[PDB]
Amino acid sequence: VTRIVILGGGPAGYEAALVAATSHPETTQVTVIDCDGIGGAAVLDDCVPSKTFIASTGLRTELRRAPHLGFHKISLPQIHARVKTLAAAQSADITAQLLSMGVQVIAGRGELIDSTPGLARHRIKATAADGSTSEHEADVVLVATGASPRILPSAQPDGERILTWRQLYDLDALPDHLIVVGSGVTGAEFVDAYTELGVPVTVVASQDHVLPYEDADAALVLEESFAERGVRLFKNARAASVTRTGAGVLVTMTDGRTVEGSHALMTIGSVPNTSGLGLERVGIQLGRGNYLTVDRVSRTLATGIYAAGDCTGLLPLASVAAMQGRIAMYHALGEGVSPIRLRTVAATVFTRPEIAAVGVPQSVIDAGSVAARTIMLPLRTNARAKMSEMRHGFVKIFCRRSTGVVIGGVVVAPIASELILPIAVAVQNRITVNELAQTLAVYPSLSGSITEAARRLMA
Amino acid sequence: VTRIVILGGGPAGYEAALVAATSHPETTQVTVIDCDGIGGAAVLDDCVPSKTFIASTGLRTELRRAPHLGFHKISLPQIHARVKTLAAAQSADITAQLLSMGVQVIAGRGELIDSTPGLARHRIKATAADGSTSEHEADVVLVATGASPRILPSAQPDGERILTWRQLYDLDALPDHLIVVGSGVTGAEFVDAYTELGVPVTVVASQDHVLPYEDADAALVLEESFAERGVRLFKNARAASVTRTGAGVLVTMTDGRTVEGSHALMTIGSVPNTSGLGLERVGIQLGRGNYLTVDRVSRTLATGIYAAGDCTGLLPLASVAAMQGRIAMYHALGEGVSPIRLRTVAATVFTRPEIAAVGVPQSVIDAGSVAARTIMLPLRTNARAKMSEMRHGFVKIFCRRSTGVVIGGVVVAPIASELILPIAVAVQNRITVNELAQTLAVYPSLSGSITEAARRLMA
Amino acid sequence: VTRIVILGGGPAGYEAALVAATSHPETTQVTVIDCDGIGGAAVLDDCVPSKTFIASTGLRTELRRAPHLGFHKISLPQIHARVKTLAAAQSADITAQLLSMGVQVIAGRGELIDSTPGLARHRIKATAADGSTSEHEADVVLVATGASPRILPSAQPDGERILTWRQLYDLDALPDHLIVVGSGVTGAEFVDAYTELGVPVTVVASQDHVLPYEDADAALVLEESFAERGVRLFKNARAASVTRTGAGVLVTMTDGRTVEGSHALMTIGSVPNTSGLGLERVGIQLGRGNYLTVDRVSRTLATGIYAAGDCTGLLPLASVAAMQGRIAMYHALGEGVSPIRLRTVAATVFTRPEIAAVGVPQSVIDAGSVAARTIMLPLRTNARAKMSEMRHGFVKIFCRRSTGVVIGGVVVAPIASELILPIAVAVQNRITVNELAQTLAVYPSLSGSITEAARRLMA
Amino acid sequence: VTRIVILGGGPAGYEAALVAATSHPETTQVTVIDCDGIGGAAVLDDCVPSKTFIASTGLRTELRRAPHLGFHKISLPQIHARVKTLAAAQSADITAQLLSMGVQVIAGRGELIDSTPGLARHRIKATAADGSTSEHEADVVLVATGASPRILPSAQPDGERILTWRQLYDLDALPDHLIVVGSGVTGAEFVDAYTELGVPVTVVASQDHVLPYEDADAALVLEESFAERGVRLFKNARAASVTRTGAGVLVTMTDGRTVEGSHALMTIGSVPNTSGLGLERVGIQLGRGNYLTVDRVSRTLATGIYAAGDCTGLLPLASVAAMQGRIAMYHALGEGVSPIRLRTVAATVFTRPEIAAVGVPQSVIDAGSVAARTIMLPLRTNARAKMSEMRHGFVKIFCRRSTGVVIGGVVVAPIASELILPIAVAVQNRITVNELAQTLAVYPSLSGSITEAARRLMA
Ligand SMILES: Cc1cc2nc3c(=O)[nH]c(=O)nc-3n(C[C@H](O)[C@H](O)[C@H](O)COP(=O)(O)OP(=O)(O)OC[C@H]3O[C@@H](n4cnc5c(N)ncnc54)[C@H](O)[C@@H]3O)c2cc1C
Ligand SMILES: Cc1cc2nc3c(=O)[nH]c(=O)nc-3n(C[C@H](O)[C@H](O)[C@H](O)COP(=O)(O)OP(=O)(O)OC[C@H]3O[C@@H](n4cnc5c(N)ncnc54)[C@H](O)[C@@H]3O)c2cc1C
Ligand SMILES: Cc1cc2nc3c(=O)[nH]c(=O)nc-3n(C[C@H](O)[C@H](O)[C@H](O)COP(=O)(O)OP(=O)(O)OC[C@H]3O[C@@H](n4cnc5c(N)ncnc54)[C@H](O)[C@@H]3O)c2cc1C
Ligand SMILES: Cc1cc2nc3c(=O)[nH]c(=O)nc-3n(C[C@H](O)[C@H](O)[C@H](O)COP(=O)(O)OP(=O)(O)OC[C@H]3O[C@@H](n4cnc5c(N)ncnc54)[C@H](O)[C@@H]3O)c2cc1C
Repeated sequence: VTRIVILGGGPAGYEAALVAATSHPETTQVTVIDCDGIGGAAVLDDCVPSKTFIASTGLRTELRRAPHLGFHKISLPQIHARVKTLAAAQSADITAQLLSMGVQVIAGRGELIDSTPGLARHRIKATAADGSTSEHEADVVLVATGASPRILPSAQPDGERILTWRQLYDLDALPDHLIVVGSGVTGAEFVDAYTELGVPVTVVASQDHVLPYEDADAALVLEESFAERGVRLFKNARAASVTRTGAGVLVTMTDGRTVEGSHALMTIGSVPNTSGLGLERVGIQLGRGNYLTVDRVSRTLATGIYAAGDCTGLLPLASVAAMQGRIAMYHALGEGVSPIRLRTVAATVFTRPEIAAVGVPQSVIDAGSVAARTIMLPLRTNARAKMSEMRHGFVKIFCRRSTGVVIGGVVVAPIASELILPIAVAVQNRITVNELAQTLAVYPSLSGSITEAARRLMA
Repeated sequence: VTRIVILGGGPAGYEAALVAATSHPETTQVTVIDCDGIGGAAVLDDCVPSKTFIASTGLRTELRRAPHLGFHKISLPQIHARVKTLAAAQSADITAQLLSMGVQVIAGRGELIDSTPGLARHRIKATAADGSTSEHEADVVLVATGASPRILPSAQPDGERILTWRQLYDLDALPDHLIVVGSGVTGAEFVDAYTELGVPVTVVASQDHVLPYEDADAALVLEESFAERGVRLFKNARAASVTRTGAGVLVTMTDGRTVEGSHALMTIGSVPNTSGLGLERVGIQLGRGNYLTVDRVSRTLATGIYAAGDCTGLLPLASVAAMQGRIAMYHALGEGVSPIRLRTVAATVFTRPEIAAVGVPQSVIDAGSVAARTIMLPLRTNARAKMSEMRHGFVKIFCRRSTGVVIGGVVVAPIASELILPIAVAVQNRITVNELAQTLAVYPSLSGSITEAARRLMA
Repeated sequence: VTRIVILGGGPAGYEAALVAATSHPETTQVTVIDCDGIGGAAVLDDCVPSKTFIASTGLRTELRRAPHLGFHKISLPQIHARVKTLAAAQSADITAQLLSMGVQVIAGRGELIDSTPGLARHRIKATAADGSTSEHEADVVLVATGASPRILPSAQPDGERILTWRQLYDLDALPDHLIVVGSGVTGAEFVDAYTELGVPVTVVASQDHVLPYEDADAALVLEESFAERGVRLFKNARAASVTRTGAGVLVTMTDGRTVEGSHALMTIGSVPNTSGLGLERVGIQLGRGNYLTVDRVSRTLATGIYAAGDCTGLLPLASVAAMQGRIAMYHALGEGVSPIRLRTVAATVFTRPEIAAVGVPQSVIDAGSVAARTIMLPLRTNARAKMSEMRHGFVKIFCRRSTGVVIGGVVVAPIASELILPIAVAVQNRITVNELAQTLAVYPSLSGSITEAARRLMA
Repeated sequence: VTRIVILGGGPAGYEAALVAATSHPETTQVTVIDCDGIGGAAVLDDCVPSKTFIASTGLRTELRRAPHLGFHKISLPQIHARVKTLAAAQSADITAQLLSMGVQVIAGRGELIDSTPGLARHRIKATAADGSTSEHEADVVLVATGASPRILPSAQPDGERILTWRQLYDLDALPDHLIVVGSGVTGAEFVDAYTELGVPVTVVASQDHVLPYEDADAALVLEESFAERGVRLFKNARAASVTRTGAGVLVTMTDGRTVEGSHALMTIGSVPNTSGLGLERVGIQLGRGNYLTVDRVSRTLATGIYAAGDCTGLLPLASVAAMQGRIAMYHALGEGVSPIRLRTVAATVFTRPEIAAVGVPQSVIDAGSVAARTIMLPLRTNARAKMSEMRHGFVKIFCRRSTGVVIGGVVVAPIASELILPIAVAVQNRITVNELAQTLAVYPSLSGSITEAARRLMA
């Protein structure tokens, strides 16, 4: 009976407990210790709440679009009910899954409490919201505590007017004029969301683009998308402060530059939740930025102790958190282990249209660092695209020059988040464009355009 | 120079020409003799249009689902106008590609006119609608004439009340009571589409279900669905005839009972367009079903002569027709060749929800004929599904017992036609559930469930 | 810096160190504490020497086969001198590599001396033959102590007449009548070697054959061979004792009958060198057979503590010992890890001819447990074989029923130990008979038969 | 019943008939028509006779080598008996194989006799040595007639003193001083063979090396080998003439340069046997040099007619002849077809030691045309090498930089012809050095050095 105690039940923590319970039923004993809610911030506060929200926003799009398709009060509070609700329901499903796999699930905060630094088998005191405490022996420990919203002391949030992304679903009415500070992917997604609801938005970006995408082609597509929809924009701006004004907020840059609005949404980074964990008791020193630096097999510098997800700093994606957790267990439980390769991550930006990519960026290729052949197929010639009235979406594919091995791709379409999977497995399993061009994809489908992109790179 | 002449311009033909002219610009001369216009019936008549029609129908589905989301006349002629219009563009895009790729398109009906029956190089005649005629030499000949609606002489279509699916978009008003004769995928799809436009439907099915379907679990999802939305069906009945009554239509079936609707949609099958082609002049004799029996490498029993598409009877899907023309060009132009394997074909029924499958059916695994592990993962626990308010979708993945190689998969969800692709890649490339499980699919998406599906199959 | 201390320097150890120091020059400090000298018994005692001895024997085989080819004193002491001499060089080459790679080699016997039993970092003590002693800290510990000859107290080896295989090269003359006790691979090999030097041999086998062997067809090839060359055997008998007579030796077996030779070679098994290591100080308790039970990832039940080689009892082949040390370094240094699969191990018996096998035995396929296709291709039709005057060699390849993936192979020929490799690659990498069949092996060679073997399995 | 008639039964012809008969038993009818003897020149005159001969030569090597290994009249005619004999026996085995597979086997010369040029089904008149004739209908035709020794009109052979490689086995006594004209692989092999028998040899090379190997390393190994064994050498020499002298031969260069000897062995090229075939009757024009130019799928410019082996000019190796034939049938019979890639050919030079290589040459890599990592492992540190007293053999391996995919290798050892297979399948099936380093090769073996070469390239 090897004991596995996991601090945090978000995706790094939960998907880890799931691999441990499933693969080793009678050999192991898995204990998740989470303070805020199974599914973590991923499910109850950030990722699932933003996507649910964005998803809801869509409707207004397809409504203003029905008359030409032959078919002749937007109440914020209920949209929000759906958000808090679906989020809670996700969390409920996951809590169930864990329980039905023998996973012990405790509500409370965790902390290493090792009597001394060189112990092989560790100890974790779990303190409940119910005041009560409980200690647990652990052969394996996985620190999976996530991150919290970084906060600028010149822009301290309220929940009223200066808001972090978690406070949004607490607003009554749509804002009169939303000011998003911070460009970057999540700042972008909200600019697009609030834009679809009819809310005036002004972005305060660092560089030139409301969102600078490593793939130029797609980035330009969203830029046009934004101008054409009224997004206002401050290029090369750093919020010096965000004070509360008479009726709204006053955002002032470091240039002297200013912009007023009814609300300010702080879309800065996040910070690893890595304090008060006891890491000291076990000899661990947080690396730069306070992340718990981990290796390719998810392990910390102390023995038997693993770390995963946002608290480790690798990549702020729940998918990468899940795999790090999944990996830390395959390693500790003696199974095959394949380190996570940053270039096999599928990442998507949920704007309209979605941008998803996996593999070697086109820049890198256009710099001779990586030889490869490339193709960009415009989705307009595709009949499914046509039925979904897609106008500037395309599929890009990048393969090695000599072998035809798929090494990246970019997709800009309404469901790029799903169309990317196929290219990801190709990159992840050295599949050739020849092999890909061979798969009999469904007609009329957007994915048949993936199949031809590759068919065209054959050589 | 090798002379390629293709009879017929739908997926089989036009995309055999595409491969021909694209990979061998200077060693070939490709001529496509098609009578109805590039894209063939798949694009101009059957496939592209029904999917268009069904996509428009979709809007209604959503729309009145506005309240759950915080929000809150049907003009058939403009839907139809969009149906012809879009069809026309899909056809124009393809013609332009063939044309700029240097393919010689000849609008007309072509036929073989060989002197004796045993020659290497063939001779084809194109007859224009102008009565005019040109003759053409052919080193390689590709018969891609497709199929046509089957017709019951006791229920001859009439364009107004007795309708084939090609005729539906000629109506200027929704039927009062639609009677659909024939259970199958294409009757299933329209019953679903019309039920969504609010039309009453009565099916006269030959089988047990409106949509008989290989995978039981999918079948049920749809059976329960038509039944709730109130679709009426007479199981195991065939229409003895379809007469025209006062203002409606009288359907009479072989058992004597009768039903009455405003219109009757004949949804039987189709017939191969293989007559009057001069296949006699070259020694071929139409096989069972009047089909131009073909190879696994797309060739007929006569040398230099290939066929592909519905006119061969392999499978009536356009995706299969395209690979058949594609593989016939590959075999005739000395390139690498891989025969089509029926169990790699991915196929979807376009209902709401969609149903797609690939590889070994669960039927077989359960009979003991194939040694495999199987899993059925509901989609409702998936956050993305929760967002698209899916409660009955699911992912089924099947795999080899020992090796874990993916051999089949079934997907029932709103975009199954897209998500099936990754599975096909796995099937067509013997990818392993382990291999699939390491792919960092995106979160949150329904495709993440596909990687969990295989993750759990790991052994 | 992570401190690696390896107890024992044979394939398990020295080649765990090699991997250690070669891939992580600056993050590690590798110390190898070995008492007999780098290369261990595999190189200095058992493996390398018998193969050397057998290779010398080979010359005689050939030589008097001079007439068929147009052509046409045995000095045991110089053969033996070549046996020690070559052994010595193999050991010197390895020491030099370890040494220049910066590995700290310490000649001595090492043991665990941990204070309490539950620590992360361990402590080892090396005792020199000088009585001297040094102590060493160990983050990672690798127990690679190998095995020693089993000894029957009623037939204690004496160096002169009662011999273990380690002692054979101490004789200055060929035995008059060699009695070999114990049927097994290592008795089989020596019976063959001595029969070739012209020595009379009488085997007291516990089993049915001198060389009991998994694959029937191979077994026979050798049974017929020993029988023709006149090897004498008492089947199913165990030696009750081995006494020393006048000038020879009296072997008495449990049934009462007796045999008389000049010498007795005890060919029983060996015993794991797992005593006096201080495994108690760390919580381990020797498993069944006094073996240091290990993982599939080479780790013991104590953290930081790994084992590999004969002392674990996985498989007594040096090739298996080396992968065990190799995989223990990979798991401890956070690299990619793939557990050893027993059915990928390739193993050969060094008789004349050689016999090598890999993967599923034909035994199993024939029982119905594994669903496979099999073929046995004699080698005599192969031109190369005709040249090396082989009349009973053959190649057996086994493959998955549906997929055609290679899952086993057996090769009986003069260099089977080399030709088995390609098959192992196929087994270990799920290569397909189709995939193998396209490899342009060389003509003429016996390996061309391997590609035909799979070619015929194609389906 | 598709009819397949093959002109020539060497490896191109025979291995083709074997694939056709085996895969299509009741669908086909296979007819080989060969004039000289099944196995063709490959078996009855060139390749198998030279290897058998070389093999025989070895003995003298290992005899002069026995005294230090502890063991204290070379009649040419019998060595030759073995040669003619084994060659005839090979031929006998193959004739049997064909017969037992339903293949019809006719002795006689073949000729196309097509009534006219555009026939789909061809005709072949077979003329017997027995004067008699016979005609055969053919749906598929495979021209596989091999090549003949090119002959210099200034150096017309005798069979006495000026000899082609086929006349050698007709000599009574070993030559007094053999003069080989022509460097290149086969000229080399004979220099090595006659050298091992004690025969003085003088080579007349074009460039600087008795044999210029694309792999410098190995070439230098043979060069040293030759100087150290007495091979005399004329650098940059072209035989102007080879006249018969008083007692022997007088070879005079174009420089004015001369050298006398007892015999002259003409090792120039060979010429395709492509005359009198009727190729005219079917419209085929021989390409340059009179080769029957074929494509990647083994087909000629006439339909239904395939060509393979030496008569086509691709590569003068029986292995490449076999695959071309094997491929021409897979293509005609509608099976999967994979064109032959010149860079997946394993070629070996049978000298002592053998040189075998497959893949990208090291030159090409050392010219940045191909990025790759490389390694050269000297075989001296290997224990099996040591037992075979190998002194300058090594294993080279070349993998892509980014993926670790094996792309070539060179082996210089006593059985390089067999050790190369494993590297060939790796190159041919994109196997990674990681995968290769994972295969548990047999210890002590030469092939374990292949496994470490790759282990060392991991990254
Ligand atoms: C607005 C926004 C949108 C995003 N959208 C996406 C997206 O579309 N796709 C994607 O892949 N990623 C997305 N991300 C990123 C993704 O949310 C994170 O990568 C992922 O949440 C990190 O998961 P985790 O399991 O490491 O940590 P978390 O999910 O953040 O949770 C760790 C949990 O552990 C608990 N915890 C903390 N300290 C302790 C303690 N001492 N004891 C017990 N429990 C403790 C808490 O309850 C906490 O919820 C988004 C992020 C934001 C902010
Ligand atoms: C209602 C319906 C819905 C469908 N939905 C799907 C779907 O969702 N997905 C899918 O994959 N498949 C679908 N199919 C099937 C798919 O459309 C067919 O498999 C495909 O159309 C066949 O293509 P083809 O190129 O072989 O023939 P076709 O597309 O039928 O066209 C051959 C063309 O050649 C021409 N032609 C005929 N005779 C001659 C001649 N003598 N000379 C010159 N030209 C000639 C015609 O102009 C004709 O249009 C559907 C079918 C129907 C009936
Ligand atoms: C006659 C014979 C023939 C064989 N032929 C083959 C063959 O052809 N192929 C094959 O693959 N295998 C063969 N094997 C088996 C193979 O030799 C073993 O599998 C392999 O030797 C085991 O290697 P190891 O490194 O684990 O241990 P070893 O090679 O046995 O050595 C471990 C070493 O560690 C040392 N040691 C022991 N205790 C301590 C201690 N306390 N501190 C420090 N050092 C210690 C010793 O000096 C010893 O030499 C043969 C075996 C025998 C007996
Ligand atoms: C000295 C020497 C050594 C070699 N060593 C090797 C080696 O080690 N490895 C290797 O791979 N290659 C080697 N080769 C090359 C190899 O021999 C050739 O690649 C191979 O023989 C070609 O085979 P093929 O089947 O195309 O032709 P062939 O084997 O040459 O035979 C064609 C046959 O067809 C017959 N034929 C000709 N015309 C007609 C007709 N009209 N009708 C009927 N039959 C006809 C003849 O009987 C003839 O034998 C060597 C060559 C030489 C000269």
